[PDB]
Amino acid sequence: SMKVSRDKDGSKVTTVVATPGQGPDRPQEVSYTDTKVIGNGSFGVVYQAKLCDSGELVAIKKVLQDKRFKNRELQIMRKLDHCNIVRLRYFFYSSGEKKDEVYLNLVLDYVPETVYRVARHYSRAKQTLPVIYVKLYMYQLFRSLAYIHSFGICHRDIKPQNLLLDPDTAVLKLCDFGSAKQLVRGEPNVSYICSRYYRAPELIFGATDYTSSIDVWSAGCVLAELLLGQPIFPGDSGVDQLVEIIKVLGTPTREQIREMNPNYTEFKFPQIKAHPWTKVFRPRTPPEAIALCSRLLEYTPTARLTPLEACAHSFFDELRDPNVKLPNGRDTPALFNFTTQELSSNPPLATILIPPHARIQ
Amino acid sequence: MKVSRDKDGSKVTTVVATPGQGPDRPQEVSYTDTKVIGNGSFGVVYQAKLCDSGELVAIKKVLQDKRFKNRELQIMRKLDHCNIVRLRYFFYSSGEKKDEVYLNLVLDYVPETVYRVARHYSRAKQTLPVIYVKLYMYQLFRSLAYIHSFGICHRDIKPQNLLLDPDTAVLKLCDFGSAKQLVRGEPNVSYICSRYYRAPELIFGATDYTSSIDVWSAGCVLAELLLGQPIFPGDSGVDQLVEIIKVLGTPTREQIREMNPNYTEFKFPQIKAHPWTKVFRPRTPPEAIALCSRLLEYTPTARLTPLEACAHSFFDELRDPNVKLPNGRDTPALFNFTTQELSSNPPLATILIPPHA
Ligand SMILES: O=C(NCCCCN1CCN(c2cccc(Cl)c2Cl)CC1)n1c(=O)[nH]c2ccc(-c3cccnc3)cc21
Ligand SMILES: O=C(NCCCCN1CCN(c2cccc(Cl)c2Cl)CC1)n1c(=O)[nH]c2ccc(-c3cccnc3)cc21
Repeated sequence: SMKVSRDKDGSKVTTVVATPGQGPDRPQEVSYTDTKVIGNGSFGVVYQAKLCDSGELVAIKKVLQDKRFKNRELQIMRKLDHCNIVRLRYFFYSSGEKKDEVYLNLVLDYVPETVYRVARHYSRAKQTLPVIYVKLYMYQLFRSLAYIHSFGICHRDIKPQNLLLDPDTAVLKLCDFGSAKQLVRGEPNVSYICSRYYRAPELIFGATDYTSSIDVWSAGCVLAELLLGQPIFPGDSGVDQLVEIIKVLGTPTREQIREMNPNYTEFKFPQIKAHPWTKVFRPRTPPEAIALCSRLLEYTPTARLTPLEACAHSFFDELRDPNVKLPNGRDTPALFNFTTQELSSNPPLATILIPPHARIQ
Repeated sequence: MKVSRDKDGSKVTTVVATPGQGPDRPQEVSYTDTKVIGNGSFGVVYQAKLCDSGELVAIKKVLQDKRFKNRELQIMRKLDHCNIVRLRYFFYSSGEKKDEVYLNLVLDYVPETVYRVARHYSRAKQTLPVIYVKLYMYQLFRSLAYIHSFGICHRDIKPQNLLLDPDTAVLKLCDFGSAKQLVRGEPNVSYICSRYYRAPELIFGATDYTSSIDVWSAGCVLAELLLGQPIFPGDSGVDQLVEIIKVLGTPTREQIREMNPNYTEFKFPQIKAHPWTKVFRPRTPPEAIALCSRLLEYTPTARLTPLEACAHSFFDELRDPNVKLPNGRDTPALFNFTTQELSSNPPLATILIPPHA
């Protein structure tokens, strides 16, 4: 149930009773106004709303609630709490008119800009994002990936559209968990998740025994795109993307084929040697960034870096410099305030992750 | 290849090329005015003018694997159809050092494609006249009925692969880099076919699919020409399935077993079947809506064969003896069927070939 009303200046206000996203189930009286639609598609409509009291802007994801099972995104969103993940403030159920169908509303943090929109503005002006921002956005994504992977939850849809950016604070928050799912060894999963360009080779080969490493490949496809100004593995068909992968990574050996999809889909590829990774990017592309891309874009899924090992890479050493700042003057966002839940994949990696200056009493 | 010029400063290339059809008899062919008309993945496709007849030709220059012969070349030499681009000659050449051998496919030049025309009416916010939808869909179905008679599946039907001669209204199928003979028992890769036009069994990851995936891709083109935009869009396979469930409704458990028998272990929301007539514009012809409902079916076997599509009531205006092109010309070749074409259903010749043929 929701109560529609107006203010005393004629502005219209919706008042619902929602459950906090985290903490005890103590229902709340939330009132929002200025409801604009900010894009839809497949799952439903995502609105933007202004809270009546604090004046904060928020997003509302309105999807149709299956009366069978509870919504999977809601259950994963309620388990998460990370600074680089969009926060679920409240959630409530409602309807439209009749339909006799139940809609689930997800009240989440509003973030003005996305990685996809930032990378385009630079691409449309024939320019590249400053590397300091490439380091910051990739590191924060790798931090969020290490957090959800510690729960076995794979995002299964890492694309620049799903990475939100506050341009003032350079804070990146991973969003859209409608494709996320806990991956248990031995259980099969669908091979048609993840958007194009950023699908892992084992996903193109239709494997159902993939791990959380498919997020690492998609993250490497984001880093390579921000460095190249365009997608590194483009293509309309799965055949088209695999050609561009062999163009850079080289022809996968029969062992690398077995490690991706052991089914061996029975296809013979053209033999092309390994494109020297340095020749792929611009001249002044940092060498450590080229090294990180090759360590993330590997055929063998087990050979790719874990999200925690990616954060400790030498490419992010500048973000650990104690004098590092944003170009606009402010400090960097929280980068070293990990949790024990976060280091659980490799606690000894904290020696590199938290740098000498962050351990000062 | 012997590069040379003329006497007016034009530059002329002369190679020794084997005709695609007929017997192997390398010819001394010469062409000029070579321009790049697109590339991506396979290689660059050029355009040139034959030095004799002045005929425009398209040259597909891919790289040749020294192991196996090119599958696209062996398929090109077997095909000869009025609605398929013709491989006139083919020859090998290099490019600097590399030590790598390229294969050049001299194909017919056709100025327009279905994509460039359909993208354009949509930009002007107008729909393609149904007469051109009938002419283009029928010629595509005739080409699929031909290649399916040899068991060859195109596996990449999209408007960008449907060439168009705007004067003669002739449609020609091109790009067979994903073509392959589908034999029962042997599996096939599931990552062929472009987005928007992939069959449902392809997105589920099936390897036991048939040539009916071309019929689904054909149905996705017909619905696009009636709507003015892709009917099943989406950046992911999950997003494409949703747009399919919105239209076709939730597939039953028997339909899932016929698509991908593996059952990829997913639960989908239960949405009722969107009435097909409420998907298109109001004045959309009913026989076009009925034809779409018989092409975009979940179970691959329940989709119309490319021959049974040519006999549909939607194409009845094409068999009227007084039909003409909007520009005044006559309709191109539509009824000169061969025994190879009608092998999938010979009794369909009573409907396919009208009295005045
Ligand atoms: O996008 C946000 N801010 C950008 C300002 C509006 C301009 N955008 C342009 C880009 N666009 C977009 C991008 C990709 C897919 C889709 Cl379907 C859309 Cl519509 C969103 C609107 N979000 C925000 O501030 N909190 C959020 C919480 C959840 C989601 C989300 C995103 C995707 C799926 N599910 C939930 C998004 C936001
Ligand atoms: O394309 C043809 N004519 C249209 C020319 C101009 C019309 N537009 C011009 C621009 N173009 C374009 C733009 C960007 C990229 C690409 Cl790739 C393209 Cl095509 C779209 C059409 N072809 C023709 O006449 N005989 C052929 C034989 C084989 C093939 C072929 C093509 C690809 C793969 N395999 C076979 C193509 C033709």
